[PDB]
Amino acid sequence: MERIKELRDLMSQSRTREILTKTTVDHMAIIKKYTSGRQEKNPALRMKWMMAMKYPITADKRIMEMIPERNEQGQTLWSKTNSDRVMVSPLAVTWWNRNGPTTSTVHYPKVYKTYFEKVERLKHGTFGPVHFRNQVKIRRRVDINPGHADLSAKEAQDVIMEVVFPNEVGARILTSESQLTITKEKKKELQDCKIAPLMVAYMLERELVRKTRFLPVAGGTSSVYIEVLHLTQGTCWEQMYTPGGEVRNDDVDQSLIIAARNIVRRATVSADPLASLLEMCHSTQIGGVRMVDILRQNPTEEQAVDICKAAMGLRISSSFSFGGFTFKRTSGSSVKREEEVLTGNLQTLKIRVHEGYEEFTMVGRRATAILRKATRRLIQLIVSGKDEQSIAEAIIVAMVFSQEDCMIKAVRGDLNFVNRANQRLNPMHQLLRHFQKDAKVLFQNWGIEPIDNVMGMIGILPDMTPSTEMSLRGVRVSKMERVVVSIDRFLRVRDQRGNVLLSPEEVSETQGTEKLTITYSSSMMWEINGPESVLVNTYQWIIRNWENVKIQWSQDPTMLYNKMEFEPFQSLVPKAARGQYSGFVRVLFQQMRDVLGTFDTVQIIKLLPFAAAPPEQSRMQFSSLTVNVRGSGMRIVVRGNSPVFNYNKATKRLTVLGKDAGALMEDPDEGTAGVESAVLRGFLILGKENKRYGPALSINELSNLAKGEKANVLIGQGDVVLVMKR
Amino acid sequence: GMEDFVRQCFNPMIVELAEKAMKEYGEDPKIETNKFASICTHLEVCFMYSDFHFIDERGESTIILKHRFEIIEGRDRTMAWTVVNSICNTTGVEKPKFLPDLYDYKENRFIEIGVTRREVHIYYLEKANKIKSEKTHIHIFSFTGE
Amino acid sequence: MDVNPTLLFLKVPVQNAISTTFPYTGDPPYSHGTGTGYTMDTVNRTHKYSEKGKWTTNTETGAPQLNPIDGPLPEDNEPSGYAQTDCVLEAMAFLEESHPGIFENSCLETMEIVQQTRVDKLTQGRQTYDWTLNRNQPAATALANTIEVFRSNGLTANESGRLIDFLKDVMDSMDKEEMEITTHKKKQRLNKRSYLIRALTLNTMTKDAERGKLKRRAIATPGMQIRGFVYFVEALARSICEKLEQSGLPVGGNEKKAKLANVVRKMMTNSQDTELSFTITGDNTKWNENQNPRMFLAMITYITRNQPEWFRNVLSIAPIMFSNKMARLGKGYMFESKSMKLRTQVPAEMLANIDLKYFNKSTREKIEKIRPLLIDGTASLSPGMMMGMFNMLSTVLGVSILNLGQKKYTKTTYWWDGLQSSDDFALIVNAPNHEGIQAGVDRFYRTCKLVGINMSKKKSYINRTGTFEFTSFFYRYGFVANFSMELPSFGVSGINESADMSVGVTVIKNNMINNDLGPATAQMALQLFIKDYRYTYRCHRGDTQIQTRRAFELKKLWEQTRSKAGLLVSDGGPNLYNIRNLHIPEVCLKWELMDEDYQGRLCNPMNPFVSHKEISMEYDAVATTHSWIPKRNRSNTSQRGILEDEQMYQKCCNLFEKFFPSSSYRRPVGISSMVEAMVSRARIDARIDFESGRIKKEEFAEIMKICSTIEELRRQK
RNA sequence: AGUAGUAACAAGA
RNA sequence: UCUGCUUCUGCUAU
RNA sequence: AUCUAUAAUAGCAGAAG
Ligand SMILES: *O[C@H]1[C@@H](O)[C@H](n2cnc3c(N)ncnc32)O[C@@H]1COP(=O)(O)OP(=O)(O)OP(=O)(O)OC[C@H]1O[C@@H](n2c[n+](C)c3c(=O)[nH]c(N)nc32)[C@H](O)[C@@H]1O
Ligand SMILES: Nc1ccn([C@@H]2O[C@H](COP(=O)(O)CP(=O)(O)OP(=O)(O)O)[C@@H](O)[C@H]2O)c(=O)n1
Ligand SMILES: [Mg+2]
Ligand SMILES: [Mg+2]
Repeated sequence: MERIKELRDLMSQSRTREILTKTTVDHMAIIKKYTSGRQEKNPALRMKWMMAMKYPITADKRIMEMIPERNEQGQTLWSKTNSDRVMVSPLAVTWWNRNGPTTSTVHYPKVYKTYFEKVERLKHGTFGPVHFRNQVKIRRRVDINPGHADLSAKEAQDVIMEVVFPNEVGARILTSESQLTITKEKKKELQDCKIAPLMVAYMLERELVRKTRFLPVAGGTSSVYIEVLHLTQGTCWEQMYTPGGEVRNDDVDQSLIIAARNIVRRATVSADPLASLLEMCHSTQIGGVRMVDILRQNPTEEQAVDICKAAMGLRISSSFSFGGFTFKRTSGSSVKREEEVLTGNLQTLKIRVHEGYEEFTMVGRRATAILRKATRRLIQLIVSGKDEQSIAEAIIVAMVFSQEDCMIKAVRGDLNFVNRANQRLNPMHQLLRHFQKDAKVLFQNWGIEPIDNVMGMIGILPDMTPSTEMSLRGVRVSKMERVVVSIDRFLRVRDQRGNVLLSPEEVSETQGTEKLTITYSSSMMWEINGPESVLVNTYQWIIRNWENVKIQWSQDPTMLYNKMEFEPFQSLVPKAARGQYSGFVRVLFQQMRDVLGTFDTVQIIKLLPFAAAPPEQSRMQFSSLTVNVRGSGMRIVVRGNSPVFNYNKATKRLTVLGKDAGALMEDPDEGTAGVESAVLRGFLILGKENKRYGPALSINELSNLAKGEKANVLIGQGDVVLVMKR
Repeated sequence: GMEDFVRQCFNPMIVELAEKAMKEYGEDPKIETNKFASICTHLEVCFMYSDFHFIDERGESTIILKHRFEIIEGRDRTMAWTVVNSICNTTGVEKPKFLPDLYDYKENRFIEIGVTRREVHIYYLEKANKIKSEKTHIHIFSFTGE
Repeated sequence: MDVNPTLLFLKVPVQNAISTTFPYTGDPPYSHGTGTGYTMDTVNRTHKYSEKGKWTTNTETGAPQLNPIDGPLPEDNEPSGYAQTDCVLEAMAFLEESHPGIFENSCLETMEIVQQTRVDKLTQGRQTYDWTLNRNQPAATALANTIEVFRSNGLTANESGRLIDFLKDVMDSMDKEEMEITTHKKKQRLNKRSYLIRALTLNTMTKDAERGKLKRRAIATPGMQIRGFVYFVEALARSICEKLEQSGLPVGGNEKKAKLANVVRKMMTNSQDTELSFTITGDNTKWNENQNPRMFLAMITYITRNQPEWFRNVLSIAPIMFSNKMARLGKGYMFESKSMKLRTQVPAEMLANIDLKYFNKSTREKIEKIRPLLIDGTASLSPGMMMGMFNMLSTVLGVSILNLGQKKYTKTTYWWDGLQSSDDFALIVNAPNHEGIQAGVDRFYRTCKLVGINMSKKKSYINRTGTFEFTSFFYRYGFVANFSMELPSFGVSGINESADMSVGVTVIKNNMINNDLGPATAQMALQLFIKDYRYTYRCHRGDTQIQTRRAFELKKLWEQTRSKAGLLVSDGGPNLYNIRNLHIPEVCLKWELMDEDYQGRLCNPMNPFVSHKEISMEYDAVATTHSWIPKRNRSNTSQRGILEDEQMYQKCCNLFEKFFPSSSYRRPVGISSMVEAMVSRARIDARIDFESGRIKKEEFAEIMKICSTIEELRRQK
C-alpha cells in the first residue's frame, strides 16, 4: 500500500519515469553500483586524517532526538550539515554508550551464535604441556567453518534461500530430507523475527554453510582444531590442547582409523609386533581421549582398527567400508599388487589390484548384495535393494569394486586423478565419484547376457528397466555380528575355527591425516608420526646421539642396528627391499671398518637406518635407497647429497626434507685423502677419472672384474670416478 | 515476410510480449520469424483462455473482481517463478518442475497450454511424458480444430 | 666495530633471513607528474623489438601497424618480437598431444561460461576508460554510459542481460555511420573512424606504489568494448591452465606453494640417479611488449578447432581488437617559464602539431620517433599485449614451451620441465653431464626465442637443483617464510572501530598461521596494534591521563562501570586479547564481563549510528554503536551533473528493494523494466494476500487501481 | 629555497 | 584530463 | 574420501606477476 503510492509518486514525475521504464531489472544492478566522484583510496590515511577533526561520522538526522547537541562539558556531539545526513563526533558514540536508553533484549548472542560457540569451546578447553620438536607442517585443505554435517554448501544455500526468501527461490526445489528438516526447524525458529532478512540470511550462512581453505597444518584438521591452529601448532613447538565441546563421532572414527593404521604399520617391523602394538595403543590419545577407551566403545569397521581390537581381546567385525557400503568377506583370500592401467580418458595410473577369488556380503542402508569376484573380474552380483536408484548405486559400487577393465575404460570427460595442488587422489574414490554422477557409458560398455529366469528373480538392463530375457554381464536383482577372535605374535587374526580373518597385509597403505590431534607418549613422541616427521626425527636422533652411536658403530655394530630407534624408519622402506638394503649397507660399513683412513660420518649417518633389517645377501650395487613418502618412492642417493638428505659441507648442518636436523662436529679421523669405502659393495673409490683405464662403464657392469683391478665408473649424479676392486 | 504478417495479425501488446520473450534468450524476431509466430500464437491462446473469467465473492466461476486465472506465460523467468512460488506457498499446491502457462484458482491447478501444428495425440503425449507430474493440466489446441 | 647487517648472511643462509632484504617499512615510490613519457617510451620499445616486421596501414582506422610475425629469425640476444606462427602452432599441437583432450574440455566449459555470463560481470572492474567521456571512470559508470549511448543509437541487444548479447551490440556498434553522444544537453556526433579509434583505445596511466623498481612504468586500462572479449578469452585460458601441472596459475597462496612443492618434488623423483639436475631461476624480459596478439589469435584458433563457429568468433574477437589497438598518450606535459614565473599544461592531443623546441633531448627524440603513429591523441600499437592483459594465455604459451622439453620431443639425452607463471619460470634441466645441461638450456632458450619469449639473462641464474626462486617464493629444499612481504597489512585499517579491531587481531592470527609469526612477536604485534588503535580512535584506557576531546566521556563511562574488564577497547576498556583468543571477536570475548546496562546500550536495537531498514516501523539493529559510518568527503569541476542521476538511481533501487526483498542478498535477474516488475509483484502479492486473508475488499481494489494507474502512466506519459 | 627525481609540488577556483 | 589486468588471502554488509 | 568447483552476491584492504 505504502510502496505502491510511493511508486506512483515517482512515476508522476518525468525523469524517474524514464528511469523506471527504460531500465530493465538486469541493468538495475549496474545503475545501483553507479557511482560519481573521485572514488576513494588508502582509507587508513583518511582515518588518521579525519579522527583529529570535530565530526568524522555521518548519521541519520533521527539522532537529533536521541543524542543531545552538547554534553555536561559543552562539547558538541553533533552539528547540522547543510538533507537527512548529520555530522557526528565519537563523543556521541561514547555518550550513547554511557547514557543511552538501555534494554534487556539484545540480538547479538543469537545473530552471532557461532562466535559464542568458539568462546564456549575455549572456556572449557584443556591445556597440556608444550613440547619443543621438529615440526613438519603440510599444506592441505581444511575446514574453516564446519557448517551443517548433513548439508553441503549448495544445499545449505538452498535451505537459506527457502527459509529467508520463500517466494524468491525460482525453479529450485529442496530435494534432501535433511534439507527439508532443517528448513522446517529454521522457519519455526524464526517466526516473529525482528532482524532484517539480510542479516538473518548471513547468520544462517555462518550456521550452515561449510567453508574450506588451504592452510599449513600440523595435528588435527577438524574445524575445532583449525580454529585454534595459531595456538596449538608453532614452528618448533606443539601445545597440547583439547577443545571444550562435544566431538563429532565421524572425526573420532577417522582419527582412530589413522592412528590404528600407523600403529599396525610400525608394529609389523618390530621383533614382537603384538607387544609393540599393545604398548602403542596404551600410549596413544585421540583428541584427548585414551585410545584404549575409544577402542572399547567404538563400532568402526576397518582392518587395522579390528587388529587393534583383537590384540586387546575384543570382538571385531572383520569387515570394512567401500563406497558407502559395508563389505564382509565370507570366503576366499587375496593379495595386493600395484598395477598400471590406462583409463578411458587416456590417464595412466596405478591401482592396488587384489589377486584371488573372494566373496562378499555388501550391506547398505537402502540396498544389499552378494558379490563374488576374481582378479579384476566381477563374477557374480546379486543385488537386493529397495528402490531402483539404490539398486543402481549398489551396481555402480560393485562394478568399481570389481576393478574391471571395462570400468576403467568407461571413463569419459575431464576426470582428474590429482588434486588442485597436484596431490595424488585415491583412484578408486575418483572412479566412484565419476560414475556416481552419471554411469551411462559404464552401463553401455559393461555388457549383456540372456537370463534363464531362475528362482523367480529378474535381471536389469543398462536402461535401468527390469527384463526377464537379458541383463548385465553377471548382475541379478532380487526381492528383499561381532565374532570372538584370536591373534598371535605376528598380528594374524584367527577365528574360533582356526582360519585367518585378518592380517597386517590387509591394512591400507595410504598415509592419511587425522581429524583430531593424535598424542603419543613415549621415548620417541614421533614414533607413530607421518613419514616426513619420521625421517627428520630419525636422522635428528642419530646425530643428536652421535657420540655413543659412533662409539657403538665400531665396537658392537649388531647392537646398534637392533635399536628400536630405527624401526619407525624401517616401516617406510618397501618390504621386499628391506633385507637387500640392509645387507648392502652392512657390507659397506664392514668394508669401512677395514680400510683405515676412510671414515665419513655423513655416510654412516645416511645409511644407518637402512641397516636395521635382517640382512639378505645380494650382489646388487645400489646407487640409491627408496623410502615410501605419501605414496611416492623418494630416493636417498648412496654417494653425495640428494633432495631427501643433503649435508651442507659449509654450514655442517644436515637438512632432511628441508627441515634442519643439526650440525656435525669435526671428527679428527675424517678422511681427507679423498678415498670412499661406503659407496659401492666391494669397491674403493680412489678419486677422479683416469683415462688410462678405458671408458666409463655402468654401476651394474662392475660384477665381472677381478681383485687388484682399477676402472672408471659413472657412479653418482653424472660423476665419473676411479674405483678399484678389493 | 512472416515477420510482417505477425506485426499486423496480433495486438501490439501480444507482439511486445513476444518480442520480450525472444529477446530474453538471444533470438532476433527479424531472423527467427517462425518462432516469433509460434510465441505470438501461444500468448494469444493464453490471453484468450484467461480473460473474461472471474470468481465472484461466493466462490464459483462467472463469466462477465477476483480473476479466475493467473497468467504465467508472457512474464520474465524471474517474475514467472515468483508468481508460481507465491501461489504454491499460499495455496499449498505442488510445485511444477517446469514453468506452466496458467494457474486456475478455482480448480487450484497449474495449466500447461500447447498449440500444435502436428497431430494433438503426438504433441500431447510427448508433453505429458516430459512433465511426468500427474497434477499439471495439459490442454492442447491445434489449427485444424482438434 | 662497524655494524654490517649483511654479514649476518655469513652464518644464516640468505633464504632463512630473506625477510631482512625486503625494506617494506618505508613508503613505496609514487609518480608525481604525467605518464606520457612512459607511454611513448613503451610504444617505442615495442616498435623497436619488432622493427624488422612489415608495415601496413589499417583500412578502418588509418593507423600504421607493425607485423613482426614470421619475420627474420633473430641474430643476437636482444629482445625480439619475431614469433614464428608454425612454431606456436607446433607448441599448441604438442601440448594437446601430451594432454589429450585438454582443449576440447576447456572449450566445453568455456561454452557454458560464455552462454551463462551476465553483462553485470563487467562491473567487477576498477577504473575503466570511458569513450563516452574520453576519461577514466568507475567500471559500472562506464558500462552504464556505454549502455545508454548504445540504446540512444538503437542498439538494444544487451537488454537480454547476457554478456554475449552486449558483445553483439558492440559488434554492431562498430558498423554505424555515426555515434550520438548526449551530454549535459550538448549533442556530439562521432563518425565511424573516430568512434572506432575510441573503441580500440586503452587509456594509459603510471603505476603507483610499486616496490622493487627504481624507475616508473606505464599501465593500461581498456574500454568496455574490449573487456567482455578479454574476459571470455581469459576464461578459456584459465580453464586450460587449471589442467596443466606446470602452471603457477590460477593457484595462489598456500595452494600455489603446495602445488609448486609437489610438482618440483615429482620432477626430482622422475630424474634418474645417474643424471645431472640443474634449476634455472628465470625471468622473461619485456614480456607484454613481445606477446603478439596475432599469436594469441593463432593459439585460440588451434584451441577451438572443431568447435561451433559462433564460439570461435566470440573467442577470436579479443586478439583482433588487440591487434588493432590504440594507446592513449595520457595527460601530456607541463611547461614552466622561470623568467615569467608561469606554468602551463600541454595536452597530449597536441603532441603531433607542436614545436620541438620546448622539449629536452630525450623527450624530443621520443616525440620524433612516435609521431608517425599519432591519431586523435593516441598512438598505434599493433605489437605487444599492453601490460598483463592476457596473463593466462601467455602462461599457456610458456607452459607449451615447457612441455616441449620431454625426451619424446628433445630426442636427446637431456630434457627439461618446470613451472610457469605468466612470465616467471623455474626450469629444471636434466642431462648425463654438464655439456648436456648447456645444450638443453640453449635449446630451451632458442625455442623460446622462436615463439617471442626472451629469457632475461641478467635476472636469471642456474644452480644444482634444490634451491630456486619463483614468484617471490624462495625455495631452499622447501619454501621458507617471508614475513616482511605481509608487513604493510599490519595496522589500523580505517573502516571503523569494530572492523579495525577485527582486522588487526585476525591479521596477527593469520600471520602466526601462515608466515611463521612467533608467539612472543605475536604478543608484541598485539600490543603495538592496540597502541596504534587507541591513538587513532582516541580511546585510551579510561584510567589514564592522555588528553583528548573524547577523554571526558571515556572517564565518565569508566567511573560509571562496575566491571571494567567488559568495556570494549573503543570504550576505554582493557585489552584482554592473547594468543589463546585471537580467533574470537571482541564483543563476544567480553560479553560475560559486561555490565547489563552498558551491554544493553552498546547493542541497543535502535542504534542510531547504523542504517535501519523498514519492514514507520523498522527492523532491530544488531551491530554495536562502534560500527558507525565515516563521513566521505566528495566535494570543483563540471562533473556535478551525475550527482542527481545517481540520487534518483538510488531512490529507484530502494523502491525496488521495497518491492523485492532478496534483491540485495542475491543479484536479481530479468528483462522486464523496473516499473513492470514492481507492478506485477504488487499485483500478485495483493492477490495472494487477499486470498490468504491479510487484506480486505477495499484495500485490494485500491491496490489494483493504483497499479492500473501506474500502468496507464507508463504506457501514456 | 626546499621536497624531490626522468615530473611534479612549491595551492586552486 | 591521474591506482590497470590477473591470482590468492583477509575483513565487512547500502 | 572429495572439496577454486558436482561451485558462482558484492565491496574494500594486503601481496604477487
Ligand atoms: O577417510 C578414509 C578412511 O579413514 C575412511 N573410512 C575407512 N573406513 C571407514 C569406516 N569404516 N567408517 C567411516 N570411514 C571410514 O574412508 C577413507 C578411506 O581411506 P583411503 O586411504 O582413502 O582408502 P583405502 O586405503 O581405505 O582404500 P579404499 O579404496 O577406500 O578401499 C577401502 C577398503 O576396500 C578394500 N578393497 C577394495 N577393493 C577393490 C578390494 C578388493 O577387490 N578385494 C578386497 N579384499 N578388498 C578390497 C580396500 O583394500 C580397503 O580394505
Ligand atoms: N604491476 C604489474 C607487474 C607485472 N605485470 C605483468 O607481469 C609482466 C612482468 O612484469 P615485471 O614487473 O616482472 C617486468 P620487469 O622485471 O620490471 O622488467 P623487464 O620487462 O624489462 O624484465 C608484465 O609485462 C605484465 O604482463 C602486470 O601486469 N602488472
Ligand atoms: Mg623469475
Ligand atoms: Mg621481473
